[PDB]
Amino acid sequence: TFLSCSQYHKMYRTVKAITGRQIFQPLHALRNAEKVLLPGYHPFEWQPPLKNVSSRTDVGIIDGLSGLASSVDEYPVDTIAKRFRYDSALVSALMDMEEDILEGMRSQDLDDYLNGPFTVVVKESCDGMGDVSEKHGSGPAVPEKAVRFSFTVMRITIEHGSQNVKVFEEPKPNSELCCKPLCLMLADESDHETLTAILSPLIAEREAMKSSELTLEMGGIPRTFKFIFRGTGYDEKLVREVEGLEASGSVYICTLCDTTRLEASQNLVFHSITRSHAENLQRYEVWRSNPYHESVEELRDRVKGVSAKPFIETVPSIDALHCDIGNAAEFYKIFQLEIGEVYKHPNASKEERKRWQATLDKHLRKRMNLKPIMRMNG
Amino acid sequence: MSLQMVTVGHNIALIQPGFSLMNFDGQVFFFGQKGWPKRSCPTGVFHFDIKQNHLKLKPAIFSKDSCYLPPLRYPATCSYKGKHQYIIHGGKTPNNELSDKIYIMSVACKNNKKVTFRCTEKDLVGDVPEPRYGHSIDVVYSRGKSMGVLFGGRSYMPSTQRTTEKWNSVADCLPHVFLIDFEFGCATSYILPELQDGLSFHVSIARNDTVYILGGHSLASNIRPANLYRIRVDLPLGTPAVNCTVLPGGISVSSAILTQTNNDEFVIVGGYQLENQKRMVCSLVSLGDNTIEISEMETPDWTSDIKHSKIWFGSNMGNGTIFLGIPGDNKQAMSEAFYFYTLRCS
Ligand SMILES: [Ca+2]
Ligand SMILES: [Zn+2]
Repeated sequence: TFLSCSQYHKMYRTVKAITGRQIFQPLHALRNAEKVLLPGYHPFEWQPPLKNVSSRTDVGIIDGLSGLASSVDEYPVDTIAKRFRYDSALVSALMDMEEDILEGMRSQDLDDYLNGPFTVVVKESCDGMGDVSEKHGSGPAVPEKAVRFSFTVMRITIEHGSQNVKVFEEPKPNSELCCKPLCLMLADESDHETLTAILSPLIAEREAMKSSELTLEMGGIPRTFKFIFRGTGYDEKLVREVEGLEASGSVYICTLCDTTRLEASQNLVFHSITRSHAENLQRYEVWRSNPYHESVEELRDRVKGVSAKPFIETVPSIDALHCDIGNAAEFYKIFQLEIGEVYKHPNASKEERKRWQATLDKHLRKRMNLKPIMRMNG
Repeated sequence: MSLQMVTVGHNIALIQPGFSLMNFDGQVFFFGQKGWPKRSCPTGVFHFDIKQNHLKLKPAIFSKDSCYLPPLRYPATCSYKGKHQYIIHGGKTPNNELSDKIYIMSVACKNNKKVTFRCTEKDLVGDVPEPRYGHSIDVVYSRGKSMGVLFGGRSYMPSTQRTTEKWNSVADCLPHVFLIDFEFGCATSYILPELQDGLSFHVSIARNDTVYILGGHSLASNIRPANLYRIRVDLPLGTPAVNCTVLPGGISVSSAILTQTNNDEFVIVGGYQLENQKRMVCSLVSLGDNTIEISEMETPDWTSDIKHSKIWFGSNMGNGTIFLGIPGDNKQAMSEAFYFYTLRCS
């Protein structure tokens, strides 16, 4: 309910004074029950122990900068960043839904006291959300951005007997109440150096915990977890940048296949997916090394437009929100085009166009009452 | 002592602390841009000329056989004058890794002021130095041959003590001295008893058979010792021999900028004295055939910005010319990214 820590105190003391018996707990007893849900409260052990990852079990909110030496003699870095670890966050994310996975185990006709090799499916996402500041001093022209790296649990599955069963599935995945934050920072989403400097430890932990098992008591008896990480919640610009392709204005378009727009526009629909992450990496390698002693203009074509070192293993797939918005604005422009009937008389100038837009917007506001907007919303 | 203000072209946002300025036969080039090489310029290296205080960072092109190299942000560069070429080592790639290759770069063709570089990836064999940054490399002649002396700087923790709670922490490297043979790129380590602390961001001069190492930040103790060291070297028929000496007349500065004002005489400019005390006074280093000294010169005039800013950076241009940058306040009417100045001595 977005209350404060003093307004709540107001409510608490007034209720307790009016009706004698207390109905809301004090603040200290609220914090003591807060601790049992934040990450880094429970024992858990890896098998085998994760290389490069510490063994402690009492790490809370770690400084995101990862002990980055920042002295004037070195690169000037000023952003702020906070994070959890990755295991200490997955542990808590599982142990809060303990009851909701046990209930599924019951409903699916399974002996509750089971400790099979559970497998979690975790969707990873990231998207800059700039313009977060405020002109508290009433002085304008001062922007700032931010970045949040967050994940989600989406399916918990055990292999009972001959096949697997969906012990848990997510009701409404892409909503705002079932995606858990993992780190956040104040840096422009394109400040590549700072971005990598902050997001490298997360990928370190993520690649570490991909060939191990987590043993952890789950409602009494101990159980064993293993994970799968699919990184999908990346818009177009991020997946274009961090995976190491030329920017969106390239002749190369599809983040999944290697075709130029002047070629997909002709071979309409017969493609596949042929741009993985390891292929991307070895292709950047053959770029950097240039073993064939060939010029740039054909080397770029040989390496299908890779010019940087990708540092995040991300699976490729179309986004939904931005795809629908793009299609919408797309055929809105085709409407505005069909006002001028340019198919009959082509090549009009950029004043007939503004007139067409004004006529369309006014007619729509008169007929369907669709308000005028510059930045289209879903 | 001729400070001069400078204005810049449109793509000012390719200037980042820790670039490199390679001076090829009068022409000068800028290397180590910010962010990976955009599609406007696939090589990330520019012809960097300046007329009437307006500079035009133009794209450069490579050869048919060069090794397209990432933009390093704090490498070790030296002027291998044996044709004229440049040696680059290590540095810190955009994705915050650390390289460990040698990059030998020269000009394959410059016709009608249309340059064309070529660079090669020379690899070290033997007791190779670990990948690190901020270190220094110099080339030195003796008995008609030459060798590259390398003094290490700082680097990441070794590949065992990497933990993701201090994953981006750095420590100095063991103060060895690495002798590198460029004819075959072979590496030989050497231990010397006169040097104790690990040194970073120091200044390395090469008097044709003897290298002088001055200044430097000692991370192991967060102090900047005034210990200047002379290093004599000789390569006999077999394995070479190295010797160190300590001489008086020290100075305490870190991340200083060197240039050659006169033959056998250099000037050194403001790096940093303390982490809160910048360096406003410059020092003339009087080299010599066998002895050297360091005096304080007439503090070339600054402005409100430089004397008021918190940091600075830059490098030399080669012909007795320094390029410096300044952050520039942001709590104003949306000031530019950086401001700039050019220092001359004539
Ligand atoms: Ca976005
Ligand atoms: Zn496609």
